[PDB]
Amino acid sequence: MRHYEIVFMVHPDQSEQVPGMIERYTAAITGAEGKIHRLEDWGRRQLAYPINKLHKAHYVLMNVEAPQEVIDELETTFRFNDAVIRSMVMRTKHAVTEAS
Amino acid sequence: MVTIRLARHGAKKRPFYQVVVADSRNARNGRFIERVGFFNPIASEKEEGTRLDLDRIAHWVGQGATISDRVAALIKEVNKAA
Amino acid sequence: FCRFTAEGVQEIDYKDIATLKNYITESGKIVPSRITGTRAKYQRQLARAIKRARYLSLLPYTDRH
Amino acid sequence: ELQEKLIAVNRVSKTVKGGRIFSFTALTVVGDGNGRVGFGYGKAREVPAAIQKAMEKARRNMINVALNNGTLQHPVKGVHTGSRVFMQPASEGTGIIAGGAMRAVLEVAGVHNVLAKAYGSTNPINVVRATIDGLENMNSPEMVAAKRGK
Amino acid sequence: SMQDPIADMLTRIRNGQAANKAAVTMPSSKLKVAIANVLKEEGFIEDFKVEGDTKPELELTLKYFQGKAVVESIQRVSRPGLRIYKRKDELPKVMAGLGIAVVSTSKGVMTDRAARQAGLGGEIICYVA
Amino acid sequence: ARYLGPKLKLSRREGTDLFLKSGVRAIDTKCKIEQAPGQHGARKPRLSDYGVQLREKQKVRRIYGVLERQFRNYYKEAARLKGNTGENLLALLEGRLDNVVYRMGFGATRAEARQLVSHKAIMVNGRVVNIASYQVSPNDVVSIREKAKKQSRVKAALELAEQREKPTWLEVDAGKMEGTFKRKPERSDLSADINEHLIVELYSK
Amino acid sequence: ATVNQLVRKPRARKVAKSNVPALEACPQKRGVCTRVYTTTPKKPNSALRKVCRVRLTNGFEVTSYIGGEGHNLQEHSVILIRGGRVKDLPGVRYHTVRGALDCSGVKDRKQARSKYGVKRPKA
Amino acid sequence: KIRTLQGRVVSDKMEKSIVVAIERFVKHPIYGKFIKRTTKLHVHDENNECGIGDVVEIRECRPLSKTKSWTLVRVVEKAV
RNA sequence: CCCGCAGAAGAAGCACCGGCUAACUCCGUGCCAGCAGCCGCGGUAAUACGGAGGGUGCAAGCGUUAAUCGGAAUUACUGGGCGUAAAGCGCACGCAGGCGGUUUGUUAAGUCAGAUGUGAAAUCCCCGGGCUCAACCUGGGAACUGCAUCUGAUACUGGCAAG
Repeated sequence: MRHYEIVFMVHPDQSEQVPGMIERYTAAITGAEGKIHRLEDWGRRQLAYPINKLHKAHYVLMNVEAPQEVIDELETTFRFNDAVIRSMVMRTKHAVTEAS
Repeated sequence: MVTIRLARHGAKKRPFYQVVVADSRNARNGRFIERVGFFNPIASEKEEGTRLDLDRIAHWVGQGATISDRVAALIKEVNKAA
Repeated sequence: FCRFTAEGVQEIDYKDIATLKNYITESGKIVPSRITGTRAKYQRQLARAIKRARYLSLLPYTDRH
Repeated sequence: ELQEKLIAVNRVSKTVKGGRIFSFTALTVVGDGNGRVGFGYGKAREVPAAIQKAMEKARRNMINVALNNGTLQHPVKGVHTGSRVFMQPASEGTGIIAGGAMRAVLEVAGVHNVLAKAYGSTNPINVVRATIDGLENMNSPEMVAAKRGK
Repeated sequence: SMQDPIADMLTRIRNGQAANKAAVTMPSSKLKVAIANVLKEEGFIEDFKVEGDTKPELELTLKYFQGKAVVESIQRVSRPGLRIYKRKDELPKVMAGLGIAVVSTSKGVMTDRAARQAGLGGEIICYVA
Repeated sequence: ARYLGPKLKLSRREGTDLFLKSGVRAIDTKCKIEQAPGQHGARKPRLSDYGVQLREKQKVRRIYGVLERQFRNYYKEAARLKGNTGENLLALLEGRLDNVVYRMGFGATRAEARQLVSHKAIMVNGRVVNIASYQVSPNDVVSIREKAKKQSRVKAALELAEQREKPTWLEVDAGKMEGTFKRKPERSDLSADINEHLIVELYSK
Repeated sequence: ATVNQLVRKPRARKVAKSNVPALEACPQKRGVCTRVYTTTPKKPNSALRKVCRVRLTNGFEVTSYIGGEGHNLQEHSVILIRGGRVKDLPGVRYHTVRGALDCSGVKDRKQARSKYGVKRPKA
Repeated sequence: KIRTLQGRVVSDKMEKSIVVAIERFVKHPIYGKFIKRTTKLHVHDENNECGIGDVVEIRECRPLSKTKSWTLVRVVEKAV
C-alpha cells in the first residue's frame, strides 16, 4: 500500500497491442486491490539514443498505489516479455495525478 | 401478379441481381413493393454473394406471391443450410 | 540566481523535460551550480532527475550516439 | 523573436507649390506567439525606413489576449470604423483561415485555428485593430469567475 | 406606449452599468423577479428587492470588479415584434457556453445550463455575457 | 499521364533535392542547382504568398510524380478522412505502389519504380499489380516476380538503396526481393520540410 | 427592414440580366453578314477597328468584332457569333469565330493558334 | 375519440349547411413570425341550428357536395 | 485473363508569362496593325500587339464562349441601411392589420417533453466487401432536418372570466 510510478517503453512494431497490456495491468492491480492514479500514453516519441538499434519507442506512464508483491510480479512480467523494453519503476511519497 | 423476381442493379458485364417483391406488370428495375434479397453470379470466394429473407418470402408465397425460375433455383440452392 | 527557490517547487519532476534542456549543455553534461546560481538543495535532486531522464533516453548521454 | 510581419505598404501623396510629394506608408504587426500582439503604422519618405518606423512603433503598445492552448475562447465580432470582423475557435485538425490582412495579426498571436471572415470595408489599416478589438476583450472562465463568483 | 417591460428593464441594466450607478429601479412583475433571481444565481446582480404593494417597484444593485461593470453584453432575443421558440437540443450556448441564454421553459424559468440538463427547451428570453 | 521530361529542370526550379535521380553522382556536379532554369533563373524571386504556396504544391507533386487531377483527388480524400488533413495527404501519397518500390529501394529512382510496376513485375500478396497508384494497406507483403529477378537494375537499385535512411515503416528482405508494408508512415518520419499546411491553404482558397 | 414589412413584401433582387442576347444563351449562333464596317473607338484609344453587322438565323441583327490580323469576309457570308464584349467600341458585344464555316483563320499565326482557327504547321 | 377540430362560424344564411373559419397560428417559414392564418371549411349540419357568433366542433365526413366534407357534432357558446 | 516472339521500337499537344495571377528577354510595328475578364496597353527603346528564345500552368486533353451558385453582408430571416453618399411620404386623423401595463383563476391554440405511424427505393455521409487500382458496383448503418397522431407541462404568449 505504497505509491509507485511506472514508465515503460514498447517496441514500435507492437504499438497496436499496447492498450491490451494497459488493461491487463489495470485488471491485475484492481484484482490485487490496487488503484490507478494516472494513466497516460505518450505515443511513439523519438529516442535520444538508439537502444537495440531502433528509434521512436512507445512510452507509457502509470501511477499505482499498490502492495509490493503484485508490482514485483509486474517487473517479472516486464523482464519475461520481449515486446516491452527499458522499463523503470519508482517510489513516490504520495499519490500524484498531474499533467506532463 | 404479386411476385418475386430479379432486377439487374449491377454494371455492364458485372451483374447484381437484386431479388425483389414486385408486381409482375411493372418494369424489371422500376416500381416494386419491397426488396427481399440479392444474388451475385460474379461473387468472390467468401460466400456473401447470395442472401435472402426466408420468413418474409414465406409470408409472400403464403399470401399468394409467385416466384420466378431463377429465384426458385436459388431457394433450392440456399435450401436450409446448403 | 536560483529559479527553483522561486515557484515553490516541492521537487523537480524528471518528466518535465524543457527545463532540463535549459540546464543541460549541448554536450549532454550537467552544468555546475556555480553558473546557474541554483541552490544546492535543488541541484542534487535536479541532477538525479537528469540521470533518470537519461535512463528513459529523454536526454542524451552525449551528442555522439 | 516576436515574429515581425509586414501586411501592406501604400504610397500616399501631398500637394505643394512644387507639385506632388509622395510618401511611403508601411503597416506591420509583431508578437511573440502566445497572447502578445501589437500593430504598427509608420510613414517615411522611403520604403525601408517606413518599415523601420512601423516595426519600432510595433515594439511598443503591445496588448495581451487570453487564449486557450491554440485558439480563441468564444466567438467574437470586432467592429472598427467601417470594417467588421467575425471570428470563431476551430478544431485542432483545422488550419487558420482569414483574409491576408487578418492572417498576419492572428498568426503572430499563436492561434493556429480560427474561422475568420471580414465584412464590409477591407482596408488593411482598419482591418488590423478591427482584429485587435475583440482580441482585447477575449474573456476567460476564470476571469468571469472573478467577476461573478463561480 | 411602453410595450415591453422586460426590454425596458434590460436597458435599465445597460444604462446603469454604463453610467456606473450603484442601483437601478423599475416597476415589478413576476417575470422580472424571476429573471432577477436567475441573475442573482448566476452572479450578474448581487441584490434585487421587491417593495410596495399598491404599486410594486423593483430595485436592483450592480456589480463592478475593477471599476468596469461585470455584465458586458446583454441583448433581448425574443421580441413582441418576433417570437423565438427553441426545442430541447437546439438551445444555444452563449459565447461557447461562457455566457448564458435565459429561457422561459414549460416547467419554469432557468438558464440554458439548467434547462439542457433538465432536458427541456422553451421561449428563450435573452443572452447575457 | 506522366511528365517524362527533364527532371533536373524541376529540381533546379525547386532549389532542393526532389530525389529524381539515383544518387551515383553529386547533384551539384550534374546540374548547377542554385538558381532556376532558363535564361532568367539567376534573378531574385521576391515571390508572393500564392507563389510560395504554389511552389510547395509543385514540389510535393514533382517529388511523388503525380498530376494535378490525381493530386486534387488526393486532397479530396484527405479532407474526407478524419484527423489532420495535411498529413493525411502525405499518408495517401506514401501509400502508392511505386512509392513503396522506391522506399524499399527496388528502383534507383521512382521513375524506375513506376516502370517496374507498369511492366507487370511486382507480386503483391500473391497477386501481380499493374497499377502504379495502387494504395498499399498495412501488413502487405510485396515481392519481385521471378522474371526480372537478379537483374542488374534491381541489384544496383539495392546497392544504392543501402545508403539511404532505411524507413521504419517497412521491413526489407534484399536476398529474397521481399518487403512488408507494416504501418502507414507518420509525418515525423518524412523529410521534416514538406509544408503541407501551405497546400491546405492553397486548396482551401 | 422590419419583419412585418418583409412579411407584407419579401426581399426583391433584380435579375441583372445577361450582357448578350445571343438568344436562348446559346454558346454560338450562325448568321449572315449585313455589312462590314470599320469604326473608330472610344476616347482613350484610337484605331480603325474591323466590325461586322450580321443577321442571325435566329432573326436578330447585331455587331460582331472581326478578330485577328486581317480577314477575307465579304458580303452575305455566314459566320459564327460567339460573344465577348469589346470596350473600345460601344455597341458591339460579340466576337466572330475565326476559321469556322465561311470565316477563314488568321494567316501565318504561330502563338495563340487555337483561338484564331489555324491548323498546326509541320514541326 | 375521433379526429375532430374546432372553429368560428362566419356565415349565417346557408341552407342546412355552414362555412367555418379555421384559424391556424403558424410560424412563418422564413421571417419567423407566428401569423394568424385562417381557412374556410364548408360544413354540414341538420335543420340549421348554428349561426354567426359561434364556435363549433367538426369532423371530416364523406362528401355531400363539392368541398362539403365536414359535419358538426357539438355547438358551444351560442351567444353574442 | 495467362503465357511466348521482336525492338524504343507504334503513341504530346493546348493555354498563358503588366498588375490582379505563376512565369521575361530580343527583334518587327509605331494612336497603325492589334490585344483586352477589370484596371488599361500601342503615337520609333511595348516584359500587355505579332514573331522567336526561355519560362510557367494543365495534360489526351487544353483554351474561348455559354449557362447557375458563390465570393455579394450587392434584397442583408440568419445578416444591410434612410441628416450630408440612394433613402423619413408635406402634415395630421383614421378602418383593417401588427404589437401592448399588472395580478388571480380557467383553457391548452401557439410553445415544449415523451411515444407511435410515416418520411419509397435510389442519391449524400460513415463503417465494410469486389472488380490488378480507381471510376464503377455493392452489404449494413446513419440520415431523410418533414408531416400526422396520441399522451403529458402551463413558465410565457394567445383565449376567456374577475379585478
